[PDB]
Amino acid sequence: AITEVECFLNPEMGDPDENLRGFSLKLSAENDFSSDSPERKMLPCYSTARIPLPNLLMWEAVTVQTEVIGITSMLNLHAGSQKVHEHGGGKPIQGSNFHFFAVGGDPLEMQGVLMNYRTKYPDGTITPKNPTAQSQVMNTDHKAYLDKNNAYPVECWVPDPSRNENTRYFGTFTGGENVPPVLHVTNTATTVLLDEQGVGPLCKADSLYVSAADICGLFTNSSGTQQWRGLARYFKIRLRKRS
Amino acid sequence: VEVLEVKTGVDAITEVECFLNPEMGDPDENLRGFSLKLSAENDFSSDSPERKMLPCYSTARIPLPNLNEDLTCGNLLMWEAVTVQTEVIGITSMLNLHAGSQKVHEHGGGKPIQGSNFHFFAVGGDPLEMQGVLMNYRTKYPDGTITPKNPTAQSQVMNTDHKAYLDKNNAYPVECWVPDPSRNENTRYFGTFTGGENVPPVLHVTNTATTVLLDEQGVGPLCKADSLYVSAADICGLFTNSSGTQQWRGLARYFKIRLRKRSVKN
Amino acid sequence: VEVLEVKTGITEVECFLNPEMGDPDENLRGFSLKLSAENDFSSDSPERKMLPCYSTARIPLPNLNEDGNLLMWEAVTVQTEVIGITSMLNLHAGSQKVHEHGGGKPIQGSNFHFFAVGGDPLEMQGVLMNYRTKYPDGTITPKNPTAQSQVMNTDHKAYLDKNNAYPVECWVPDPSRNENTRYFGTFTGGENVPPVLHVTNTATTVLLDEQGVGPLCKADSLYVSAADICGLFTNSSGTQQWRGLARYFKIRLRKRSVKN
Amino acid sequence: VEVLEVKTGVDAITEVECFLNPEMGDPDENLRGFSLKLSAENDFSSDSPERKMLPCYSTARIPLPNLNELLMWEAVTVQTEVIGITSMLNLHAGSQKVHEHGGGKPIQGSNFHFFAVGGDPLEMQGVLMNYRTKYPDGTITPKNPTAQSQVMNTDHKAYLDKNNAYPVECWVPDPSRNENTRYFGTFTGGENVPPVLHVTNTATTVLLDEQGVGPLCKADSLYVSAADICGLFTNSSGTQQWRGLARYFKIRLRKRSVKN
Amino acid sequence: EVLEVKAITEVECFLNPEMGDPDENLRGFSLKLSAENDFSSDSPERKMLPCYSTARIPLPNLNNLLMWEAVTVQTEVIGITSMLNLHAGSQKVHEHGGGKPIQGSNFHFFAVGGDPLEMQGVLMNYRTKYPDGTITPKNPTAQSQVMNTDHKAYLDKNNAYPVECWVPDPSRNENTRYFGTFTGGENVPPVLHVTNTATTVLLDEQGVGPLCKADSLYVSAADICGLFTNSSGTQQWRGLARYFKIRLRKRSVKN
Ligand SMILES: CC(=O)N[C@H]1[C@H]([C@H](O)[C@H](O)CO)O[C@@](OC[C@H]2O[C@@H](O[C@H]3[C@H](O)[C@@H](O)[C@H](O)O[C@@H]3CO)[C@H](O)[C@@H](O)[C@H]2O)(C(=O)O)C[C@@H]1O
Ligand SMILES: CC(=O)N[C@H]1[C@H]([C@H](O)[C@H](O)CO)O[C@@](O)(C(=O)O)C[C@@H]1O
Ligand SMILES: CC(=O)N[C@H]1[C@H]([C@H](O)[C@H](O)CO)O[C@@](O)(C(=O)O)C[C@@H]1O
Repeated sequence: AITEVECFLNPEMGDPDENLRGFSLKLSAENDFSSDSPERKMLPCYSTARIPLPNLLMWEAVTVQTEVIGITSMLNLHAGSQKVHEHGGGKPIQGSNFHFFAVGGDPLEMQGVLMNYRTKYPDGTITPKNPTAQSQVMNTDHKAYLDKNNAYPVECWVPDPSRNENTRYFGTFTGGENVPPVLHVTNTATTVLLDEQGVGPLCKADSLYVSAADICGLFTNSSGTQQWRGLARYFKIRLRKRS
Repeated sequence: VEVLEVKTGVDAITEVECFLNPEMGDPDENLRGFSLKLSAENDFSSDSPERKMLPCYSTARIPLPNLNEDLTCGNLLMWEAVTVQTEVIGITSMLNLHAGSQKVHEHGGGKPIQGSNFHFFAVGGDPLEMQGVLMNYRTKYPDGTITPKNPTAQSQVMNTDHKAYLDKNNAYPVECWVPDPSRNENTRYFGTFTGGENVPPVLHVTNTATTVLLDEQGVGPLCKADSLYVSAADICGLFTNSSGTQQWRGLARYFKIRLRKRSVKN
Repeated sequence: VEVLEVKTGITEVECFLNPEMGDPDENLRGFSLKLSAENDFSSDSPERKMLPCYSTARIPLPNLNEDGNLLMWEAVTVQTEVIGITSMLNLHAGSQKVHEHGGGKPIQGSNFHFFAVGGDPLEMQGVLMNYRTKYPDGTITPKNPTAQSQVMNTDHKAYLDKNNAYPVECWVPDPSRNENTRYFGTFTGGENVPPVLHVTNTATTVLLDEQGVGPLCKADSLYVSAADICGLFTNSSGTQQWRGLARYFKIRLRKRSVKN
Repeated sequence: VEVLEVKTGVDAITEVECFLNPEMGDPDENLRGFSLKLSAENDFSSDSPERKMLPCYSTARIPLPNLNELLMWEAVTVQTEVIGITSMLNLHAGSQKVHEHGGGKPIQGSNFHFFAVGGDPLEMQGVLMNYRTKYPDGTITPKNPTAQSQVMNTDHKAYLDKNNAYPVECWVPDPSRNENTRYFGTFTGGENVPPVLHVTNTATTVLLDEQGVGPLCKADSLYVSAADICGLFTNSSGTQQWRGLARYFKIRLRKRSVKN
Repeated sequence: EVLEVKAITEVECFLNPEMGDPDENLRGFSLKLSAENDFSSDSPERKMLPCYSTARIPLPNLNNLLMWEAVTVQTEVIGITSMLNLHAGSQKVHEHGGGKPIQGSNFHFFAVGGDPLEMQGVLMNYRTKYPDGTITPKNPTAQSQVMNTDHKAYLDKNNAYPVECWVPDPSRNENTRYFGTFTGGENVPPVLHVTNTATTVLLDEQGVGPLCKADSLYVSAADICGLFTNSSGTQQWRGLARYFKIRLRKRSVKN
């Protein structure tokens, strides 16, 4: 018939200690391209989960409702953030952000692209193998499945528009020092996942795949150090049985 | 609050109007609509915000006329919310640049209200259901607030323990709580957060705009126990005092909700 | 009144409504007095010429009757735009240079663009930044304000019944009234907000409600109201003045039958 | 004046194309498409802008295939875009470095993008920042302006009947006239406003009014008007000049029967 | 003379950006920008000038003739998340802060047609002396700073036509569809969307797509994302590759 699955997917911003869940390690700056060795806890990664479905005929994903969870937490301007001026409140989270989700019946297919092909990525990350200068533009060698939570750095990977026949994905990147976060919540908004032929993602092995990245911006500490802040994403997916 | 019978009968329409005041903190009797001045740079390990500094969600339960003559029959009637017209009241008050605000430069006018803002409303037949999320799980929240109980590091992302009903006016801090998209089957909610030091407030008014509250099946919120719930948060931005201190500024929200009678089984 | 059918077998009225920014001298029409800053809430006594006010005009219409069914003028559509937006491309006159050897500073900052069309004067609700503000002679402002006047105080009800008298900072259109008026406004606040203004003669606003009924000129009068604060002009001295522009209205009306 | 049916058949449809060059002031033989460097901080009582500092409206009359005297050419659609937007990616020539060792400063700041298509010259209304501005020989500006010229003065009516003569800062399209023209403009003011310009050959603006009637070409003439001030160019010295670009028009016309 | 639709093929392509590539390690970047060259002595180096990207995709030789007709395109910019690397090379925003994001003037442009993209030349400075290896407006005058109808070119060579010299020509391109947005300014934030759910229809008002004249499909792009600011304060253009997926069908025509 029809079934609904829901999930809250936690962000994977780096979590530099047991208290700073949802933040990255402070950002380094001005590393030469030839000596760029980022620490694991400084690198936000894609979130993903496989949701098992009742077995029989295949589950077909028809609609998704999704939103970013805890957007009002950024109205805490009393904790940790640099004052905007003498006697002023804390600096809001602002700057470069990326909001991305995907729903599919297979893992999200990703293409690798690097700012700096010579970056030395740390143990525990999965990044483009044997990168060249061409890895800074399009290098068709860099193909991956988003098949591990907290492993694929957001800065290394994008959804692959040449694949993903069985996934729908949506993402917006906004770059800049002072970019304001703009986030909407409503339980009245639905994305239809049906393609031009009226067919949604088909859950291959009774598995539904949800993927996210919600880098909200940079938190500026009193010291001037900066950390990424991320938030969880909710998914509610309606499925129907197809032959 | 005005509950008006626009039409009687089977095709009965009722319109409920109300002005929900903001709950920005009100640090003294003269600064209604404003918070206490903001502190800054508290370590996560010693973050003890004062009550009057924390904007809270506004909410009211509006009782409706009882529809069920005899409680012992196959079909009962319930009020169904079909549309809402809503706007923020007093947006032009921010054109007062002569009172209290820091000059933008030598010989200049006062600094406009600007910076992080949040505009939110909900209409439902049950209390708004909220999920807790914290900037800093170690924040020590003051007496008179209701905040996530026994928070952990997971409370900075998603901790499913932090479930609450917006069941008290001027108590749930906006920074601790969001509407819960996993619940609220019987509420419609809408909110926009815009963060940043210099974000301009952008506010529209018109008596020509209506939000339809009907779901995919053409059913609006159904008023359980003859109760309509309105909720709001309208943090317009930060007011900068001549000293350089900053206070949140909030404004009241108007609601006009059109309801009709729906028959349901017992 | 009970509304019947549209009479078949249309007229258009137009008006240019001047802004009321304060007009501090005979040469500065369209500007306010220089803005004061940092007045304590307890001693805030703004000068009349510093306070932009709502603009309004009544357009008289011919009565349609002689004697069960009467005729009334019904407003169906309005075309409206702000007049003189290109005047802000004058960066040579009076404005502070943006830097050494540069052109003048554009008008920018907080702006408010508002219009209403109705068959009754616009109904307004009072809200104050500072309830203790002492408003000057010649203004009409909320009577006996309290701290609650900084949020919603239902005592503060007015008719926009005088041109150049109701300060924009004290009054908003009242969404709890205005049964017989349509209003539209946008406030954009901030030091450096860029003005964004569109002109086109191809845009029409429909004034018909859900039942297909426009404002009814019950007393053979049509009411137009405006506020168009474009932003702040920064003088070479560093002083700032509000700048306002006129608004054009073209309203299409038809005859509507109503029950006596 | 009375509009009847669209006439079809062979040669009942025509398309005209044209490029309108911008008229930014052209301060010397090499600086076509730029203004003279901007002055700043002139007192309102002593504001004497040089001709070459004042961008003006562009306009042209396009003759159409002669029809006799009744059929008229009716403008149905226009495709239009600004030409040469990528020229602003030259940050090596003339522009002030953004900081030590940086590239040149992009063109940015106040901009105005405007076009009109009609069967009569564009009708304009005059509005001035400063009524006391002394406009130079070779410009056509509001005649005998008063303080009221800073808001709405109904005396200031003109036809856009001369290319490179009507300063953009003095004139706007008149919404009270232009029955037989369709115009569209956006003003964006501010020091740091980014230019945002779109190109595509797939986008069409429909010129038909509510009754399905386009501009009707009196005397087999089509009128195109433009102003495309893209922003300010900042020289290494800090001096600023307006930069303008040409506008392309492709207009589709059909034959319409009317009566006299 | 276009007759009935007669079946379907799909071509896909990744078009690399041509930002200047100042050395073998800085593929996708330009040479550092010069500033404040007088209009009378403006001699930009080749590797400082982003150029239009283009490729001709040969299609099966179908020959009343049949021609391949382009019906839809799906396109997006590839690698937008690479700009979240604020640890490599970029100037700190302040003491102890992270690197400065890529920002400033950007241009995002694509075209699909059955002929080479037709371009019109327009120059900031007609006196610019363009370097060997570029194709720029021939015999420019002051009118070349506004509209000079002499400056007509085909985008017929990859990495040769500087973006700053050329725009798509709206007076031609009968057999091409093009789309571009320019956003100018020092601190403009890049805003880029990805989704595999967006399709652009290439059919004109008569329901006819670009017709592949000599069994050739033409894709063109420019995706200048903004300026990268080095620790030193020097700036370089950053560009990204563009993906195309084009659906074609067979169309009967007279001849
Ligand atoms: C892009 C550009 O040309 N920039 C120059 C700029 C402009 O020419 C003017 O501002 C336009 O009004 O002029 C700057 O120098 C100002 C002097 O210009 C002299 O003209 C020169 C011009 O500068 C040279 O580029 C050109 O080769 O020769 C012209 C004639 O000798 C005027 O004669 C003089 O009165 C000044 O106004 C400036 O900084 O504004 C120089 C810019 O490089
Ligand atoms: C009346 C008003 O609007 N602002 C006043 C504030 C607020 O009352 C408090 O900040 C509330 O916490 O207090 C001051 O001491 C300050 O912070 O500079 C003086 C200032 O005039
Ligand atoms: C990303 C990168 O490695 N950039 C380097 C650049 C570029 O190689 C050139 O600017 C190309 O023209 O050169 C520098 O000397 C500089 O400009 O400060 C050092 C800098 O680290």
